[PDB]
Amino acid sequence: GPSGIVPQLQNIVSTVNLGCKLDLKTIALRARNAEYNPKRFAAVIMRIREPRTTALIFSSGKMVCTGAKSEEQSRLAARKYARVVQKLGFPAKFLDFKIQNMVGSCDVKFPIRLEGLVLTHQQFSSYEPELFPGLIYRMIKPRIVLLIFVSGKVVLTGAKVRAEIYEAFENIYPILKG
DNA sequence: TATCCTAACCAAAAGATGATTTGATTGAAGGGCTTAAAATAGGTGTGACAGTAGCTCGCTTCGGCAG
Repeated sequence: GPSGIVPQLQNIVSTVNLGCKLDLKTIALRARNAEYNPKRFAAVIMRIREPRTTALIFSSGKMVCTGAKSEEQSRLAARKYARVVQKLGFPAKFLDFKIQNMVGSCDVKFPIRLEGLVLTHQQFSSYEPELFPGLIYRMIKPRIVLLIFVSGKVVLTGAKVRAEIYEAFENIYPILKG
């Protein structure tokens, strides 16, 4: 069962369609937090402090946001960006919001011998300290990928909802323990 | 005496014992990646694709007579 350590999400990724054509130069010109360098890439970057997120605009009518601590918070950040775009004069809308990715991390408070983890589970766990100290572990139920380290801390990524990260942690905990 | 030994000591060669200064090492931080995923958005170059690029028979010529 659980050890009292609940995995905590550190990032969310989400996108939404603005539903209208936009001009990147106009956004960069009229907005304070907007960043635009067409010589490098054809998109505008947006930053706000509450939520603590980073997002982008594209002329084809697309918006992406990331950096939030929860999917509801990511939606709030996206809607704030949509409001900013609307008040800048574009006829934007908040259409087809989708959560794309969310990351989590946890710990077990005991060492994990990665040698044992690889030599019992070589079929889906890949271990290669030289380029990456941690052990890389992919899984099917749910479609998640993990990073397991010597200290016992684990990073979880690829989920759409916190339930997936929780159940992934519960699935791996008996493997981590023994 | 004129000098040498070497108790005790001055001057110096050298031999040693410790205190201070400076060359060398490294502790931690400036820093700056990392694979794992997930995503929208994009620009074009270029590199494959293809194409062309030791012995025994047969055959020929130009005179030397024929007609």
